[PDB]
Amino acid sequence: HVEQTYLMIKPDGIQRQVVGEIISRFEKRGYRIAAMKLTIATPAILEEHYAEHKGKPFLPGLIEKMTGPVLCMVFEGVDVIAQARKMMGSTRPGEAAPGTIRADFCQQAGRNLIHGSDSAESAKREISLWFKPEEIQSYKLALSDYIFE
Amino acid sequence: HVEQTYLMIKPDGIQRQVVGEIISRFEKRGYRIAAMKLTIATPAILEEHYAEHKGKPFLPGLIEKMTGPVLCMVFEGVDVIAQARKMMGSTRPGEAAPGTIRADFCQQAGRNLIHGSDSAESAKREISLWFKPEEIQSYKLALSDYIFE
Amino acid sequence: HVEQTYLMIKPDGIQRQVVGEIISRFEKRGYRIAAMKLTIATPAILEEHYAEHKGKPFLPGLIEKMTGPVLCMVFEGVDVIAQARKMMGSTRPGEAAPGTIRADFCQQAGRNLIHGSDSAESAKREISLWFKPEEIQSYKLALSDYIFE
Ligand SMILES: Nc1ccn([C@@H]2O[C@H](COP(=O)(O)OP(=O)(O)OP(=O)(O)O)[C@@H](O)[C@H]2O)c(=O)n1
Ligand SMILES: Nc1ccn([C@@H]2O[C@H](COP(=O)(O)OP(=O)(O)O)[C@@H](O)[C@H]2O)c(=O)n1
Ligand SMILES: [Mg+2]
Ligand SMILES: [Mg+2]
Repeated sequence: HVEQTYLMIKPDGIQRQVVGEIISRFEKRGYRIAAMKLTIATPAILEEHYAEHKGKPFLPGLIEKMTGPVLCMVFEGVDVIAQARKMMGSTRPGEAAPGTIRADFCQQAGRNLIHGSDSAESAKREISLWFKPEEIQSYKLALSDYIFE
Repeated sequence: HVEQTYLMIKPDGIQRQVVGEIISRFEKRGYRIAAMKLTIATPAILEEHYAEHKGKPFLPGLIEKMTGPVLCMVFEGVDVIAQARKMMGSTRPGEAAPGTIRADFCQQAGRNLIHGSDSAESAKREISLWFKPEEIQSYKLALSDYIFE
Repeated sequence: HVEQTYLMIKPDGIQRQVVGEIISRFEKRGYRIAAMKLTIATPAILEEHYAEHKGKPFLPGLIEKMTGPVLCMVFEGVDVIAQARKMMGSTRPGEAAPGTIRADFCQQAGRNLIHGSDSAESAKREISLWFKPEEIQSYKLALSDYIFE
């Protein structure tokens, strides 16, 4: 039984030119790319993405940091919502475990490279916000017999 | 004092073509390759390898998954039995620490890439099962003065 | 607010020819190279570097192991003194977390590849011991807007 999570490379990931390295970390576990699109995030869409934080003092600067090119992605795998969170590491890179993306690449929470859904409910909401259903692709990985038990 | 451990790349490591990457992780610590052999594991040898699991319900499916090409290896180093276990990570890749082999490459326990001896006694037994003494090679690493205190 | 830490690649890092790999790990987080110098450490400077172990029985052998080529470095970043220590891992490689330099490269404390300052006071002292002020270079990373919040 597999699930799907929303992962988004933030403008710092694009500008630091580590997009390929990020994708490779998820491919390495046999996670399937179900969707992928480069766009430029805008305030209206970011207000919806960060709807839980409406009105909080840090939101305007957060939206400013996130207004830029992003790579929208959907990855599929066993327990991938929780596992992708573990792979990204703590929101604050200084607290993230060695071997995680944020510990290996970043310094501060406001520039922490990547977003991933924090729950099944958020994954559904975020995939619906950033992708059209046309953009989610169904296919099977040829190495499935050696990835899944 | 160094010791020797038995490490075996399972059929998923062969088929996903990550043999070299696995070997590089152990070489990176200055662990010495003392033996190495590609073979195809068969039910009779796997029954002996997994003798501790005799009679258990999951053993038939385990033998099925393991029937395939494997790379038998012996690595030598300080505390290498316990250290190789640490580097492999938890049996369940989803529970394994970031930076370990199973966390970095895998999703499920039944396809977790690699076996390693879990004790001095099992290392002795496993090395003897898969290798004849004439297959174990003794030489000294040229960088020993910079690896060992 | 950034700080500076003293990091030194020990003779084993030079001789095992992993200098570039070590530097890349710190560059990967957006830490700035503020100083760098290859030298051959002398007992005189090492006795001051290790002044805290004066009178201990292991000090003569520690100085012996360190009398050799070293790469002196200063890196700058947010919380970089503590973060660089986390990236290095525990003094004993066997106790270090996977994904740290010592766990990924080393076996024993006496050959643990790299030194890093352990506190603000020790960083200030160590930078002054190994570098003249004219050797510390001030410049801004072009990617600063995408590294710092
Ligand atoms: N409930 C179980 C028990 C075992 N296994 C499989 O059987 C192997 C051996 O189980 P065990 O010896 O308990 O785990 P490890 O020591 O991690 O395995 P290995 O000896 O292969 O390193 C596991 O690695 C896993 O592939 C499984 O899929 N489900
Ligand atoms: N018990 C010890 C303590 C230190 N050492 C060595 O001496 C160095 C300095 O010791 P330390 O306690 O200040 O540890 P670090 O801060 O260097 O990690 C270590 O990095 C090791 O090379 C050792 O080999 N055994
Ligand atoms: Mg076992
Ligand atoms: Mg110290």
